[PDB]
Amino acid sequence: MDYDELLKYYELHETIGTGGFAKVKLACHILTGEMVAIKIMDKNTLPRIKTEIEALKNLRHQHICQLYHVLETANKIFMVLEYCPGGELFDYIISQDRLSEEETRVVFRQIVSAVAYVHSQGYAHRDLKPENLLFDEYHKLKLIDFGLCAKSLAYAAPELIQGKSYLGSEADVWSMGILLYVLMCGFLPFDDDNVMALYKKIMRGKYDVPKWLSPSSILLLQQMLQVDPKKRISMKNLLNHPWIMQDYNYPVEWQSKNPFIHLDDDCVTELSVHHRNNRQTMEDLISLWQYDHLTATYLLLLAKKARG
Ligand SMILES: CN1CCN(c2ccc(-n3cc(-c4ccncc4OCC4CCNCC4)cn3)cc2)CC1
Repeated sequence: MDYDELLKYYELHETIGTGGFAKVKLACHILTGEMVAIKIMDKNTLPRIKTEIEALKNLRHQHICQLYHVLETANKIFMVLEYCPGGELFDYIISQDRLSEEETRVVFRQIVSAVAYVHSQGYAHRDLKPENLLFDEYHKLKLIDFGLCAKSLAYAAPELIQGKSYLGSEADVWSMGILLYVLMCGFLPFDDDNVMALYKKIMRGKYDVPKWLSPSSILLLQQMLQVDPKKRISMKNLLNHPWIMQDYNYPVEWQSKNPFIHLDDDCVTELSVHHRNNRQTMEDLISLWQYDHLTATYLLLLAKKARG
């Protein structure tokens, strides 16, 4: 009976192809009709799951794939998440071969927005890579997989691989430098079929600079891809970096537009018809954010309203 509780709230669709600790099944939320993605972990096949749940309960942002609902049985943990049908950024880059500087900037400012917010909340992602960024129905990016977060070798900073002490924020800035390179080049700056030769290339920090990269793109890459973590650009300076500001003229908006405090009156009203609470009781219950079916219903109604 591992799916009994889940089936009270969701109608299951197909399992999508994945690789790792979890299966991902598509589904729709019965009450709202909204599509969701459900990450399913078999308990006896645990810390990584608990770290991701704790982080996502505390993080809420326009560029972070939203946690709606956590369910647990003796054999499984279910995480109901924001539906991102546009696929991985990794597959998008390959489909385009490489992105122009302009399209890279569109995508990269969204990554900076999410990561700056994560650091502002006291976390470091630690596994930034294009497989961990999914496009939603509005072609906007959503950061996933917070299982390795703190309070993949090709993207790992030299100090992280070496098992040396490090600051999660500096490791994230390095990984963002690798991401920036892959967006504009369509291939990794450090790559090798042999793990030891890749390890050597990362520690050396030397990479090819293709002819299509602009001088400003090259300079930003130099500021992020510094082997010495103390020489890496800070997240604060990345927000208004000249390359980042080119064609925008305003720093990256990293602050969350998705609140914990403010509730949407229309969604509280819609939700209330399914319950037997007075309005104050209903708002107080939603404000507890237990990530139960109530949390899921409220956030999915907010997603439904946002579509217009
Ligand atoms: C017909 N057409 C097919 C594609 N389809 C769709 C695919 C995926 C998703 N989706 C997945 C997540 C998700 C969230 C958090 N952590 C991991 C996740 O997925 C990991 C997979 C691993 C393999 N590569 C894709 C991403 C959120 N939405 C939503 C919709 C829409 C309908």
